[PDB]
Amino acid sequence: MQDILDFYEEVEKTINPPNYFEWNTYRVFKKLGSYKNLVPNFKLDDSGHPIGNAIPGVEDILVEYEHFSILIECSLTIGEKQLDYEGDSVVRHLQEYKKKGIEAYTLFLGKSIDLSFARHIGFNKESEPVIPLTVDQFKKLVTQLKGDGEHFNPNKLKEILIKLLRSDLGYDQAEEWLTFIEYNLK
Repeated sequence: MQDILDFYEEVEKTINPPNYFEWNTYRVFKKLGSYKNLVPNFKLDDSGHPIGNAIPGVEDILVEYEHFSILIECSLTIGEKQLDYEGDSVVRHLQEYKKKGIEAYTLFLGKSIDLSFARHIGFNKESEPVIPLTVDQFKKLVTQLKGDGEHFNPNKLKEILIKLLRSDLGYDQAEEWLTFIEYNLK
């Protein structure tokens, strides 16, 4: 697992960083295990390298656990372009999945979380819960989960995502929300 986490620092030097970023994130969830289904929305070439070829309109990665699902959306885009490029598709994918009636969260993974994007995805935390993490926060989360040899319990991950969601905070409390996530993780 530490190998996968360290590889995030090499993603930007690959031939197609976006493809390797989503792939590396899939490797984390595959290694954590304990899922019923894990669906990467991209393909591998014959050397096992990610090569994109995503289906339009579908989340980057879906992991279905027994009692809930996580849609994982990965982007190397920063600043207001993060909102412009990802805001609508992140929310739309979750809305679509939630039509199934299954408890689900989106984990959005970026290098840095833009405040306008956070305001957008914080609009409806009841029906469209999205938890934004930076790569550094996500690494901390994985290491806290696995570094001491604890079995991976998806239900513990669900509890953590609900805590980090801060459903008590409305969209216009984005500064406080992102501070809370950082403070809890880092």
